[PDB]
Amino acid sequence: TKYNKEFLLYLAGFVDGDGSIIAQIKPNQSYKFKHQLSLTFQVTQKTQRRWFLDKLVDEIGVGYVRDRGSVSDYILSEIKPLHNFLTQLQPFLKLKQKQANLVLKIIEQLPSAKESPDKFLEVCTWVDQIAALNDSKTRKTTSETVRAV
Amino acid sequence: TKYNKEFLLYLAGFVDGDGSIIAQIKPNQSYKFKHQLSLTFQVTQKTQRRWFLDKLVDEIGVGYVRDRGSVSDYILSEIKPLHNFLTQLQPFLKLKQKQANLVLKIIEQLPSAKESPDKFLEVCTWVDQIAALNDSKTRKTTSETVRAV
DNA sequence: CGAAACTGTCTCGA
DNA sequence: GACAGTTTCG
DNA sequence: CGAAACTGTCTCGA
DNA sequence: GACAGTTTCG
Ligand SMILES: [Ca+2]
Ligand SMILES: [Ca+2]
Ligand SMILES: [Ca+2]
Repeated sequence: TKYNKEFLLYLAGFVDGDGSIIAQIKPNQSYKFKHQLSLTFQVTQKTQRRWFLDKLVDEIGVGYVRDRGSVSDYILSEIKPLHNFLTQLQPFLKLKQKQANLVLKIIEQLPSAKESPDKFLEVCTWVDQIAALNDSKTRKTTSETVRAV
Repeated sequence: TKYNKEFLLYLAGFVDGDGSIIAQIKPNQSYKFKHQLSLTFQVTQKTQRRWFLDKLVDEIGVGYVRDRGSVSDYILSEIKPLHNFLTQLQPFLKLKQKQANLVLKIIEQLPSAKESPDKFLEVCTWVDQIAALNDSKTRKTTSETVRAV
């Protein structure tokens, strides 16, 4: 699905302000290298304005709204739809464009990263770069912690 | 000056996210009715990203960046430039469009409001409406304060 | 006096 | 805003 | 095992 | 984010 340009321009601005482009390395035993690579695009907002987030679900056509008390979040983690959405939002981002590029880069190498432990490690390096660009304050698992395999 | 539409669309999203459209009644004895009507359009951002706010100064062509430690703000209070700017931005706002329109209405009434204590009081009630629309939490001076006066 | 800059800060809403 | 830790399903 | 949902929370950056 | 209070200066 191809999004409206004016919608993407406005959303890019809103994302640069209240959105988050997240890449995580989740320790999980059921996964090959004992870790799951997780990529998330989200937009946070006061629950009293949940209608704005619900609107994103309709406009983007995928994802959902999570409720966490007085705050809610629009969340999109499905890989294929994420790649399609971010590819279209990337040209308009100003503060988080680098993060969007790294996420797209990661997505495009996910298949081949699920083979070589070295390849996976490299991709985890890209995840570190995203965290370094965001205002990260509580990160634990890094490519270093993953190197313990 | 006429701003570029694609810039206005992105900025409208950024503002709805991290900006603020503010109207205030400031008690000050050097003024006619003992209060100054103050209007402000601002965009807040971590000082590390001050370059983004500086760019806004260059783009908008007026206003300035204030520094308050780890946080900084783009600030536009000059009335004429503010009216011109909000007039062009308001069509693209989704969360703060009402506040922008009330500010525009206030500006247009300023000359006239500087005459009738009753008219100045009315304009002050429009200030109250803007505050009600914002996520106001520390407000003190309202139209009621002004009328006691 | 009045337009606008300068400075400070509560309470979240990211 | 930006994570963390855990569970569900084909 | 991998994709994706579900649920909680630190520390600000608005 | 959204105010409050102070000071400058034409
Ligand atoms: Ca922000
Ligand atoms: Ca924000
Ligand atoms: Ca916001």
